[PDB]
Amino acid sequence: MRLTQGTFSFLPDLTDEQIKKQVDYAISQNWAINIEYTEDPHPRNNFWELWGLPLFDINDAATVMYEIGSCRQQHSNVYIKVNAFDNTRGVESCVLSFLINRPSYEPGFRLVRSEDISRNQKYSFHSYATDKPEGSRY
Amino acid sequence: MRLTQGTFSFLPDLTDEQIKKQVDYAISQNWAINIEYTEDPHPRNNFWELWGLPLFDINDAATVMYEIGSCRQQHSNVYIKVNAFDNTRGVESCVLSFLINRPSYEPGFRLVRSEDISRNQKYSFHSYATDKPEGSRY
Amino acid sequence: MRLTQGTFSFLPDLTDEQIKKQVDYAISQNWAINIEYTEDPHPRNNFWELWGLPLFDINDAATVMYEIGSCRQQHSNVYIKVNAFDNTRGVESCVLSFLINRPSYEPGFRLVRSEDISRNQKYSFHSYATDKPEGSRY
Amino acid sequence: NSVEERTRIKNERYESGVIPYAKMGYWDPNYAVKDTDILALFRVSPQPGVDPVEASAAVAGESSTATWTVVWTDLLTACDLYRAKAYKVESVPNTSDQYFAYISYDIDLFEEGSIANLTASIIGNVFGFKAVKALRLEDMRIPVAYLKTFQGPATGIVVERERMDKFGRPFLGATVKPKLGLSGKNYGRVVYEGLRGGLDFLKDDENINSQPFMRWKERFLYSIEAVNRSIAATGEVKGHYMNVTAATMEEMYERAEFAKQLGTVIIMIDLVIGYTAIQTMGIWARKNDMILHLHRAGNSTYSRQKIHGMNFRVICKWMRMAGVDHIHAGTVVGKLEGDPLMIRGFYNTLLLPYLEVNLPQGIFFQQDWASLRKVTPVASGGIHCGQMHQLLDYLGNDVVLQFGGGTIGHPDGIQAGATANRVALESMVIARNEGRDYVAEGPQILRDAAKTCGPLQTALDLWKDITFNYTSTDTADFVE
Ligand SMILES: O=C(O)[C@@](O)(COP(=O)(O)O)[C@H](O)[C@H](O)COP(=O)(O)O
Ligand SMILES: [Mg+2]
Repeated sequence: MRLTQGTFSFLPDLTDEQIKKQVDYAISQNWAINIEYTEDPHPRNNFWELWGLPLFDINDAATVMYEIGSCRQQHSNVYIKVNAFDNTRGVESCVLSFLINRPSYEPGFRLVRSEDISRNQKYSFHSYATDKPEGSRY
Repeated sequence: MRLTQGTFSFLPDLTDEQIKKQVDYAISQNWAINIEYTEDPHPRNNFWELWGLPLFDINDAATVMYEIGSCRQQHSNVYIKVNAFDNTRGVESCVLSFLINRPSYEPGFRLVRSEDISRNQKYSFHSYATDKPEGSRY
Repeated sequence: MRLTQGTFSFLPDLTDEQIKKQVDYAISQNWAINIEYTEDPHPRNNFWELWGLPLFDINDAATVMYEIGSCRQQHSNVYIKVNAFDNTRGVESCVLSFLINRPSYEPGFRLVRSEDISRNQKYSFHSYATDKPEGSRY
Repeated sequence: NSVEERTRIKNERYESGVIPYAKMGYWDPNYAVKDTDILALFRVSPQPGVDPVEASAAVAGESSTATWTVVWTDLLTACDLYRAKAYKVESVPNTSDQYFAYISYDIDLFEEGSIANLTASIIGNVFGFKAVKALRLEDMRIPVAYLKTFQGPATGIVVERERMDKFGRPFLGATVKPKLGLSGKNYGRVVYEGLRGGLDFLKDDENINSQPFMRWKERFLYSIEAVNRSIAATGEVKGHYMNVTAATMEEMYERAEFAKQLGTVIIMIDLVIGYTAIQTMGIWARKNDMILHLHRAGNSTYSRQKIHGMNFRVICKWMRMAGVDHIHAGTVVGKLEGDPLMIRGFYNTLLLPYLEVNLPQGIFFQQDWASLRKVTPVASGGIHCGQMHQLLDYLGNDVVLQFGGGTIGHPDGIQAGATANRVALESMVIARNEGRDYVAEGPQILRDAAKTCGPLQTALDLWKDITFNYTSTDTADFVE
């Protein structure tokens, strides 16, 4: 399956040129940019791993593209995403998040159901990738 | 094990002539017919995958038999069912649902138990087939 | 004090001619009329004493005026009122009630207060007339 | 190319795309109305170039089952039954491009006992449709079978009169003034003086809830003291409408429970709390033997203009169903809008067990009330005792006549103001009951009573020539 988290995941995997244009957009809005990665694709895995610190007050897209390449050398077998953050009062949140790397094969999720009171059930999303330990998932 | 969801699952797998006679029956009552398939055999998997749209106001059994055949070709390894629907007020529901394809081997279910308060337990039905990702189950 | 129960108690005590006109009005609407009396002036004394049965299907005001006089012979020292009732579905209630006799002196009520929770109080209306037994009140 | 493309619906009605609402089943001039159907009458003003039947069919569709493009999922339902039908479309008299559209809705479209659900369908989206430049809901036929799912008034006028022990005349009341600013203790003073002077009720103003200048609990406490003082002084049952209107249901309940604990015969609520809180209070009032007065705050935002909104008679129906015991319904002669024939329609909608069609009064549907209790209309705003003959004639016997300014504005005090109103009322009632032409003789009837009532003389001298003569906005389309 295709993991459709991220702003552009119904479009094909973005080229480096497409990614650079999104980085240029973020820079033009004075947003901070960071890079994160994970091998737990759970929809509520809120804290993907940090690739260094966020880049604040960025003038040059090439600095971001360099770190994207550097992160890919270590983690191109798993998920990598680019986030943009706006610290304007009343936002103070992520304002853009898109996937830049995916595993070659994502097996996706088992929907787990348990019987509960009357007709109610409890549900869990089990990642098939997480059947194996970190480092052996993808 | 044999999955005994469906109206006729204590009888042998239906022949094409048996299936056609059920289709004729449904057509004779002016019921709408649809075809659905799944690789999650859970008893509470309410929403099997749709094979196209339901056929409404049907004249010709051969047309339904064609779509039955076409679904069977694309999904020969998994479950497929034929449903008939009656939209008469006070029914507005399925009135016939039977299996027309099953996997060659169904491993069935593990009954999962958890300890709860006093002697009460919580239960879950775990499908062995769902130990593998979709497309690799049967 | 003046007891201002009844429809016309802010007007002077009604003459026999005024009373007969109210009786004529009731008759013209096909209302049943009755006469009641009391020596408990409490605002929630719902059941004043009956002077005979109500008069149903009344053609003649003089029949009512006769009973008014007869009731007065026995009870002109206390309260007497005339009521009109409408048994039309959705009404089935009194539709007119006015005083036709009062005692010469009505001492009225003591407002009794009791302390209750926080600043709340419980209240009671004590009739001074009821300081004496029935027959000795007015 | 795929199985989805292969199983597409070829049927002309259920193939994809946009088709007119009038060809989707929402126009049927031959539809046979069932006695269980909910009916609605809309005044429809289409945009230029829009066909009147199509506009009417759009209203029918978008208030029942339709959307803007065809959907196959219709066929999973008994759609022929669930579609609403515009069944009669007529020109409105004396207009160029305005129509009466009669629309039928099956009883199964609606949640039992829910004003929120009824209104979600009938008024939810259709008033904002681009294709109609204006839309007004004029009347509805609520069938007996749907009415039986509602409580109706908690108390109703019959039980109300029994609790008050007051028959054969209007009730009297008064809103405390100034509207805002009084303390709890001053509120109690006004209530005591008004009730002790002759009024049956006083009330909190609609905007008197709980505020920096006066918190609600002291007002309720002083008010019940004033009430009980006045009962002991007069031997009459008296009441003050304690306003329990609040931001949340929990706060409203806290206020209603406190009023109950003090022993008030009556509370009030504002229409701005909304339909669900009102229904909740209607049920609470039945459970707790409480008269529930509804002030109609905000009603004129949608009820004033003839071409657009909701006519008040429909609101009367919904609030009677919801379980209120009083509702404000007009004065004719006071400071607020009130055509006499429209008002007659409102009062009849609230009070009658059954209504026949009466086009001059704006009653478009025969309405059986299914033995639901009766709402006491309330006449309030800018009225005075010099109009008592007009009030008794226009408004009838079953009403609360409320004189706020007309009591508290009296130069000799609040008791005097109350006494003037009470004497004026009884003088007019007795004259009506004697068979006198009290409308023609009304000014003289009031003068005669004033001969032995100083307070009334003063009130007549002060206000007798005060009138509010303006052209009505909300008027009939037919005359007798
Ligand atoms: O706030 C007011 O104006 C009133 O208290 C009247 O005061 P007065 O008695 O001093 O005029 C009433 O709420 C209005 O009559 C409501 O109008 P309606 O009854 O039309 O809803
Ligand atoms: Mg007010």
